[PDB]
Amino acid sequence: SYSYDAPSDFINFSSKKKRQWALEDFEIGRPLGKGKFGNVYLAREKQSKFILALKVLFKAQLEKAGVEHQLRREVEIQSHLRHPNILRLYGYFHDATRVYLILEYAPLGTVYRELQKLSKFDEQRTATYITELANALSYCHSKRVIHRDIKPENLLLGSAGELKIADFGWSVHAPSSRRTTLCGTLDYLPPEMIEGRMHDEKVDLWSLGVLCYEFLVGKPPFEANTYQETYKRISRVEFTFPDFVTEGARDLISRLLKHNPSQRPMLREVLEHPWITANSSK
Ligand SMILES: Nc1ncnc2c1ncn2[C@@H]1O[C@H](COP(=O)(O)OP(=O)(O)NP(=O)(O)O)[C@@H](O)[C@H]1O
Ligand SMILES: [Cl-]
Ligand SMILES: [Cl-]
Ligand SMILES: [Mg+2]
Repeated sequence: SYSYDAPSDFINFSSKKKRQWALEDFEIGRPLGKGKFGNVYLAREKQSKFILALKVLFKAQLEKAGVEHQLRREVEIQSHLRHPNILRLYGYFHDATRVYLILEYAPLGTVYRELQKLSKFDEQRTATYITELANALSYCHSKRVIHRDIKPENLLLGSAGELKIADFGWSVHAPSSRRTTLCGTLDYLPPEMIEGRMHDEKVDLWSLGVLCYEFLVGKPPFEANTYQETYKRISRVEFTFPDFVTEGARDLISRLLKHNPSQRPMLREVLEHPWITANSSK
């Protein structure tokens, strides 16, 4: 069933067909990280010496959890996207045991690692990330695609330090049929998923507000000691700002963290926000 609506043809990374991708086309390097069902390796295409990232998923693990359909959604959606702030999925291929994803290589790693080293981000670095993320989110929503898994671990950094969305393992194409699945990461779950209501593209707006908070504070706003307490604080929208948070950021985060999904602003309003337009570098 590993036949996706996504490229699997060999790509000549030196110009501008018939042969398909194969593991013999790539030199493998150190692993960039471990995933849900397999590591992600730094790789190099042999003919062009082009550096990219190879995400390996073992077919045996995906069937124990029954996530073959979400992998189909991940590969088919991401491979048809073209945006500077979105990680490229050049193609895929598979053998008897594994499924391979030929991903764009982000040289500067994850935003998550930059946040661990700097503890918290300044306002300019935050506003620029939010602008780059909202731009890529607006491109996704223009194709009726909801990411539904916005978190620092899924935000990578390109050559110029620009932000690029990664990991579409929970994304979905919802043109009008609005979805129902409880999915994502705990601290970034929107209220409509915890309370069992049907959600739309406004869940990326909520996770954007949670992300802007953690960028400035260093901890997500609804962080708790258990899943039990985190569920309540997200449902109540129970969070407070430290004193060093400015009124401009205090306004944007509060606008994005509305319990009512319809009251959360549009991505254009986030891009035109006074706090953004004042501190964003892009
Ligand atoms: N193109 C890339 N460049 C550099 N590192 C990457 C790249 N793709 C993935 N990684 C690394 O792999 C990690 C995530 O891999 P992935 O297989 O998507 O995990 P996951 O199972 O989807 N869940 P999560 O690890 O939380 O994102 C990132 O945090 C990076 O450390
Ligand atoms: Cl800065
Ligand atoms: Cl506490
Ligand atoms: Mg994934």
